[PDB]
Amino acid sequence: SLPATFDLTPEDAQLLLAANTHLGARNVQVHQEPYVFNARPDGVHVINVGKTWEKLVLAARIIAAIPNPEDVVAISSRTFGQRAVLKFAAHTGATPIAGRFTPGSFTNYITRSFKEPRLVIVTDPRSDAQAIKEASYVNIPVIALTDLDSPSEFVDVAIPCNNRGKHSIGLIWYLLAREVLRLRGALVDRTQPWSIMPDLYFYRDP
Amino acid sequence: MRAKWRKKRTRRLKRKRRKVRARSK
Amino acid sequence: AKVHGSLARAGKVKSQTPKVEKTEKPKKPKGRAYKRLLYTRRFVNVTLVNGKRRMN
Amino acid sequence: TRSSVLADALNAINNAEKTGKRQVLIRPSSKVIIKFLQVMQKHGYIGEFEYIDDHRSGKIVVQLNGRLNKCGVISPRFNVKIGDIEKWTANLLPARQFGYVILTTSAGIMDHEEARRKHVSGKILGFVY
Amino acid sequence: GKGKPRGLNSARKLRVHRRNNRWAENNYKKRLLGTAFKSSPFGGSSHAKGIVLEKLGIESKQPNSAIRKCVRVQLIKNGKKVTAFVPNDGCLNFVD
Amino acid sequence: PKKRASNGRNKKGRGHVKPVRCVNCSKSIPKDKAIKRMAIRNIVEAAAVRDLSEASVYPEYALPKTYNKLHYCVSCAIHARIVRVRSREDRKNRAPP
Amino acid sequence: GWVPVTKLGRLVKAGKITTIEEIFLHSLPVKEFQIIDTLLPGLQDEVMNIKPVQKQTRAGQRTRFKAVVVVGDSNGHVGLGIKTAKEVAGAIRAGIIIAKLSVIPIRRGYWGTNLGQPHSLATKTTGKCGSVTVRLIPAPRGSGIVASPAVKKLLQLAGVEDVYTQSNGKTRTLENTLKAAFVAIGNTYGFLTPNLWAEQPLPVSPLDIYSDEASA
Amino acid sequence: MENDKGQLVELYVPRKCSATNRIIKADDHASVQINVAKVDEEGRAIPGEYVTYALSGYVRSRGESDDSLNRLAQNDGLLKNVWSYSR
Amino acid sequence: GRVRTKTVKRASKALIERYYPKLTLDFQTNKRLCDEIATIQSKRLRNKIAGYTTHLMKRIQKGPVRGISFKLQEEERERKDQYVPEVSALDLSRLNVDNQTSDLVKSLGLKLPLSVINVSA
RNA sequence: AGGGGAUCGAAGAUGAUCAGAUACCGUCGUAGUCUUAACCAUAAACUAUGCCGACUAGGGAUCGGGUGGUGUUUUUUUAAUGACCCACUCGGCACCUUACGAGAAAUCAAAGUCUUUGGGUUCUGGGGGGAGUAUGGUCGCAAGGCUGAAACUUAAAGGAAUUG
Repeated sequence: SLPATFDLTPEDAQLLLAANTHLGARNVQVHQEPYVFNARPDGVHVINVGKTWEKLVLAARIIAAIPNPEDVVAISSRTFGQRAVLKFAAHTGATPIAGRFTPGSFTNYITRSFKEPRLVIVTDPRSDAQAIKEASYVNIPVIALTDLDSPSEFVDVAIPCNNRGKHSIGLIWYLLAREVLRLRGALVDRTQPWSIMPDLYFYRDP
Repeated sequence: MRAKWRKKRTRRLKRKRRKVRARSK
Repeated sequence: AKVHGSLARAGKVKSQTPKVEKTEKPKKPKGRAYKRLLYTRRFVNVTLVNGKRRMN
Repeated sequence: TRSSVLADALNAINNAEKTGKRQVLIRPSSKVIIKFLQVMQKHGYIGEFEYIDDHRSGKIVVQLNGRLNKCGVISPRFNVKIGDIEKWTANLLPARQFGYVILTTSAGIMDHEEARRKHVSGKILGFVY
Repeated sequence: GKGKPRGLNSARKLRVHRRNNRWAENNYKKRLLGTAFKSSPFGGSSHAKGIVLEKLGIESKQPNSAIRKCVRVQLIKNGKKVTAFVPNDGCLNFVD
Repeated sequence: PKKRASNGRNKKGRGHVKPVRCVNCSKSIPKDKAIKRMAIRNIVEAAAVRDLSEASVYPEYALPKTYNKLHYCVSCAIHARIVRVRSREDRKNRAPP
Repeated sequence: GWVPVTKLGRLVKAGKITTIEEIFLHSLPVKEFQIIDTLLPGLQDEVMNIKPVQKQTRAGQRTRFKAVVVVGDSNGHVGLGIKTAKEVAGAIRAGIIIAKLSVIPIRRGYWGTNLGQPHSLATKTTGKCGSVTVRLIPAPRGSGIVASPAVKKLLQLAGVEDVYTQSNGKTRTLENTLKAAFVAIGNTYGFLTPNLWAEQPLPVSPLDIYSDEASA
Repeated sequence: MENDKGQLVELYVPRKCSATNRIIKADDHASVQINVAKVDEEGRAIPGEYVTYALSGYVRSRGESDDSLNRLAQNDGLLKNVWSYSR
Repeated sequence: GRVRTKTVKRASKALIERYYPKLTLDFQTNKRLCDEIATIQSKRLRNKIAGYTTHLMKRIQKGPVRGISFKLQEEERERKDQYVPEVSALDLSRLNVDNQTSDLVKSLGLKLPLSVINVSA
């Protein structure tokens, strides 16, 4: 199974808690999400940051399984995730797609943006419905940063987090880029803090 | 054309065939 | 419908056509032998292949 | 009103099996349902089912694997003679190599191919395949 | 339940209900009613003999322009008048 | 073929609606199928508030308004530059402009 | 030349995938018709009909010809393709490409007492398109294909030789019947049977075992 | 399946959905094969040795494939208590 | 109006697709070298092409332009995306989790320093 | 058949309009419109969708009943209450999204669990006209209601969508 080192470390806990990844969607609750944990009063549902960690680690293991690093495609059309998938593209193969999807990228090879990935990772499944719809046409697994109310249709392993926060969306991409750099052996020390600041994957308003 | 008035027209002719026949029996 | 007309043109075209007589030809094998004649002409010979295998 | 209990039990299984669910709750769990399920279970079509005992009629929770295509009940229970069994098997089975017509006979409830071995016939209950 | 009764003791309802809906068929109703015997000037037979009474120049229905060269024949066994076609190219000359 | 699910109206569970009369032609029309629009204007008008107030005792007392509810038939409503026509997709929209 | 641009095209051209079975086993989508004939060089085409459809325009009509083409070798594979074009000849040529891209396997079984070289269908498989339902029933040896000439041509081009048929609906529309029968012979592998209850090791797709020869 | 004796027939023995145990057809273009690698006592993935998960297109269409893979991963032990049998 | 057409914008875009380490932001410089790199039939057109590309060069150098992906740009991948905003973004995590988040931490088991305060209403 | 008979108003009378206008439009205006007693037995009497039973996806709103919450507000700050807020549940009129599913389509949580065809049961249809006509019954004061053909005639009528 696991070497018992992959368990949630105390230092990563406040990072998830500071980034407000625990506070998810409001009373609206898709039945496909049992990730909720003791919904807070004032109409706020607290995602189990515990359960997020295993899914985040499990998604990282799937990413590392891809032989060619360029066969992973990171999709983010939401305004809060263009920079995050760009850095994710720098540290791994991870050919990115930020902005408009150019529908048909997974079909009609005559397109200038023809992509044939082995695995796609989407930031917001609702805002990337077109991105995952064409994945289901060409036999492609999908990983999503699913909220507690997202349309999980045609969505494989999905990390429950908060998509209403600038840091929460940015931090998850930073985390998701960490173990894939640890499983691949890029980072020699498993317990290394990796003092490279998580502010790299953060959107700037100017 | 209208089926409403062909129903009405036939009913008015139902009266006639019923009244002309009473002259015999 | 109207029943009257003109019977004076009955068989009008049958009479006007010219009379042409049966061109004499050697008689054709009848029975099993004709099966040979049909077999060889259309499954061995490919002569009548004008554009679409047109035999006529 | 509720005419055949076996029809509802066999109906709930089909809808549950069609949608991929691995379990189904059956009400109100008559004996013929128990005997019918043991015939499906003997061939590996269902697997595990447990009889919940409330004091009125009982309920069944059946564990479903993707090994069942369709299970049916034939209404009414037509009388079937030995020579007439083969006609039933040809009408409502996809092949001659798999699938069983489940028919109640005098010597208990049993499927069609094993009722031939005992050389006994009776009324038809349903089918499984 | 799809309409029809399905009980094992409901053969009378199914047997009777079929008969009443048999009459909707044109052929079944015509055969049982015996309209061919009481109408259709033949006696229900394939051919019938008659006597040519006049010659006719019946027109043709649109779109068509022709004279159909029929004859008015009176059947022998019945005495009814029917119109008979003389099918060939100009054989009305043989039916004087 | 069916054009609307409600089909003209708001009758689900009544069977009868006790019709009201149109305001332009006085045609019978069921109350639910009616096209009620509320007209609440000032008594004088929007731009005439000076001349009344300029020569008004009881200064700026209330400047009250007129309230009345108007019912039209479908024929009169369409002809009166109202709900006139929507495309097949936009017919399903129920929210007011 | 071919110079394929897709994952499957370079794999096939390099000879890394030798049988069409690998494409079917992993449900690999196909986007080039040079793959199908490279793996199956012995499949033959048969055009069924050419019916011209018309659209009202500013000038009378304009006509386009809707070609129907059935391809597939007589052993286990068949593909149906329908395509329209302005000209008759061009529609068939594009009809060939569409038909090849849709090649699917068929399940040949036995009527009973398996003897060798499966002849008939394994189960009773139906198909529907529009109002036409086409049903196929297994038949004993030597029964031939009991079907209409159009459906029989599609069926015998798929490899099956002994099968019964029961169509329903307005069968005079050829496209709906040919599409209904294609689904009928496509559902043959979708039927789980006791012969297929054994567990499988879930083999790895060629896209990852042989990933080294991608486009880059 | 096999004929009277030996020489296996029925070319293209197909795969199966790991969630619903149904055949994944050749035209099932919505189905995927989840591909996850493991680590050996160090936390570094080993290329060439994998853990497979085949999900049919139907399960993904319902959007329940996420839940189905949660319990599939726990039973192999490569995941933690995120999934519970009782709701 | 002075709205250019697709035969002018596409050609100008194609020139920028491959000739950034090339013609500068001055029209007279753009016009003179555009005659030999591109064989344009009419003088009135190569003035239109050179005018639009010169206008384009006044937009790439000030912020990226969408739809223009030439041999280099994707490269700025190391000045304008790293270097966390201006002088800030040196410490963004320094405790304030609400009462409901408090029992989540202990439920997970790990001991995290939490100055939990009841959420005031 | 009595009472009432204000408004509106089949019929009718008039002014227009119109080539004509015994129609639309304007003004009158009987029967009727209301009621009591008694007939009539019809309607696009429509959700054009028979009734009973089981199962199959989510979501909020609302109506009635019930349960719980140191919840809010008012009585006597206080309580029981009444009205609200939150959560759950039964029953109901409905609505929104999607399609594993159905359909020829429009569309449908039923019009789904129907060629992989069987839960129980009642009624109705068999191309279009003739024709709901003729005749015979039976009911009605009557108007008419229910039941209900045949001769003959015809290759199309019809449904839903697409472009013009």
